[PDB]
Amino acid sequence: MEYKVTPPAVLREPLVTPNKLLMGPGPSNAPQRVLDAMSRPILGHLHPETLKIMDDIKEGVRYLFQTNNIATFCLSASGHGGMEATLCNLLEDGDVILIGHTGHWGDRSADMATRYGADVRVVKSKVGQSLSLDEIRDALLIHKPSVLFLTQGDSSTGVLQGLEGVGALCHQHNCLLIVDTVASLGGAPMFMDRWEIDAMYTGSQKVLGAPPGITPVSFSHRAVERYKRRNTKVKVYYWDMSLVGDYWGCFGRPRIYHHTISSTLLYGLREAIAMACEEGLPALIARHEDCAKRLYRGLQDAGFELYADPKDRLSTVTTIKVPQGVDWLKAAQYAMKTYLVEISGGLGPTAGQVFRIGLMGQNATTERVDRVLQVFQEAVAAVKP
Amino acid sequence: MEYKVTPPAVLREPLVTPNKLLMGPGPSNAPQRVLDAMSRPILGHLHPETLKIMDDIKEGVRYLFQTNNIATFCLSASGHGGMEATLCNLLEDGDVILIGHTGHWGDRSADMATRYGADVRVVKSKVGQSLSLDEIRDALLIHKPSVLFLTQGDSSTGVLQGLEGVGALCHQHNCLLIVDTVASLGGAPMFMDRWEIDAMYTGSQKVLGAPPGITPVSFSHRAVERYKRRNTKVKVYYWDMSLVGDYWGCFGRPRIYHHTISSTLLYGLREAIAMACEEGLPALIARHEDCAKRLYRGLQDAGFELYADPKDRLSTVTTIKVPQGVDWLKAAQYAMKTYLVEISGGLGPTAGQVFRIGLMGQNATTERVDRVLQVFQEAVAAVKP
Repeated sequence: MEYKVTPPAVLREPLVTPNKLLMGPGPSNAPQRVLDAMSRPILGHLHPETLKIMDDIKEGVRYLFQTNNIATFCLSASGHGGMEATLCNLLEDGDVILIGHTGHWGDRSADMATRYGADVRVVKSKVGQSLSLDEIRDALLIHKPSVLFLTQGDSSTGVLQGLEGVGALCHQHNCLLIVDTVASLGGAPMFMDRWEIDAMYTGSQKVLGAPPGITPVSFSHRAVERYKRRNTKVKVYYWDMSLVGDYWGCFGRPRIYHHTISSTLLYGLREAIAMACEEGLPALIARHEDCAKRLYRGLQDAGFELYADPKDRLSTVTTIKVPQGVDWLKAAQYAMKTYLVEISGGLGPTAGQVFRIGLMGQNATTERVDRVLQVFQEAVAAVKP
Repeated sequence: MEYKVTPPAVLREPLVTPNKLLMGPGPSNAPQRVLDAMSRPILGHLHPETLKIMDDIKEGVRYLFQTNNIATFCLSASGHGGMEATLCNLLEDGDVILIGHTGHWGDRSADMATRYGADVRVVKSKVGQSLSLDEIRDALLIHKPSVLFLTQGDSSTGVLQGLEGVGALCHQHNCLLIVDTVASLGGAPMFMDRWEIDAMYTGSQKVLGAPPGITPVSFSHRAVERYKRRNTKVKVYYWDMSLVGDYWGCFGRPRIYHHTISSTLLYGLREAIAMACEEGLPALIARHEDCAKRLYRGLQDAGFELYADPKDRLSTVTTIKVPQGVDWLKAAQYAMKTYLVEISGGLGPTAGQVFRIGLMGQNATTERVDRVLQVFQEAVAAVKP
């Protein structure tokens, strides 16, 4: 019996995972409590104890999102999967969607919407700015979409998009409002129901500090009604709102087999969410806002120039212009080799033009602000002509 | 300023995760080494230490699969994600796909294929049997598909589908062969390249005993060529072979950002794959076959009746007919309440018809076989007249 491929020598070496200060825009450092929880034994996907953990997670995301939506659950996918499922469920071929573009995430949602067969329209912000309510209204009137997509915290540009009045306006025009809060939840106000948002998701690895790979989502009654009026099945079984909602106990129905949830990731997320709910939103958001303000002061004292408009800044991700003369990638490598601290470059329209420093979860403390300020400064000084 | 939803009391309680013997068809009990590795700190999704782990995983999957395919990687999704991606990438609207149905997985693959816009044909095995080559050949001739989908180990019926000569036959007729090995890999022979299989995936949580949620996949040169002649983009960015392949270092292009992989699931999977590679395929699969043989002798001696034809049995999942007068659910509950041991009912077409005992990874040992034999018999005797 002949085996042309042999057992890899590489796998006889130990697994190596250096412990780093992750001060890029994500993932953030997991609290030790969430790491310890991910050593717990595996559970069956339909076991009562798993379902209880899932039930507890739902309450926690409703608190974090500030929603009472019955269709609140998590997707067994990284944060992109929230963008996929939201678009996949709420679009049919030819539907017109308006993308509010405030950075990379406008490009990515436009791409997915087009892959799903929608008629994609885009309104773009001014550079380093959010979209105004006027700009949103004007584009809505022009395009008459059935879905408007906005990113609350665009992590490529470090920009926080204001949301008040936008859901109400959409609903004057038979439009659903989808909002990405992956980078913004916990670091800026969010009230899903109050702001009349129809679909929303965040990530597990940003402010929460859970492992990447499971993503909380919620759909309003209006979004559920849209799903119910579809003429065809959603294109992906794996994302189908009704089926994963049933698995997560949301609607009238028996819990059945949809897929095997990762109980490991459930454990870390549940613990991450319990930590956040224990701090509470007012203190959690104020802590990130206050660390950002400390960072701005340190950066601006040192002669650095910030990318985003001062009125439009996202506390969790700070974009900073790469100074004339500096190789951003060399600066990044210097900080990592010398200190095991991560500083990042840009994303999409800001690739090569900015650094991005994340202040998220475990990392949004005055001590870690000071540490990243110190090492960012040295790394740039070390590579500058 | 007003929080209508209050921090949940439920999340103030300890997280509880009982340590059970998972002798259902998955997940299986994780080795302590995999649980330990999942407390390791998170890493950046594009850090060299993360890419190294991915590179090492690729080598281990090529070993396990027996393939040299360059397009080998893992999807950030549970096992259904392998089915989704394999179908998403290799099908365009109207493509004829033939599903070889040997149980539930035939229904699920037909469902996804139809959702993706394909023209779906089905050829169904005899009850509790695999498809014969002649049955496959006849169906190929009737339908002239461009893809054939088989499930090597159908865990709903406990049936192992024979694959020798089928990829060769498909290729004589201008057809790709996709194979699900989620339940069979490590428990039955598999030689991806030797058997001329064009796309294949397995699960992390079955024989491997990693956490659920990341799924090894591979695509042959012919599959890659099919992808390249598409005239439409694949519907889901999250599953796009060429983009996840680039993130995984497969095609000679720069690694870029596609999505944040889960560090935690990489660590558990890496370690589970290293362990399986250490044991080696000959010994791994013989161990699962020998344990199944012991289980069969124990079951039949006790007067139980096996569901799958004796020539078509899958070692890792044994379907046993529910005896007349036994409430299978009640029996399952008795075993869990008294011993914290999981035994399962059926799935799709075998629902209400069978118990399923999984012998996978850590649980394919003579000791655990003896344990499940003992608890199963006791559970059944407890609820029977």
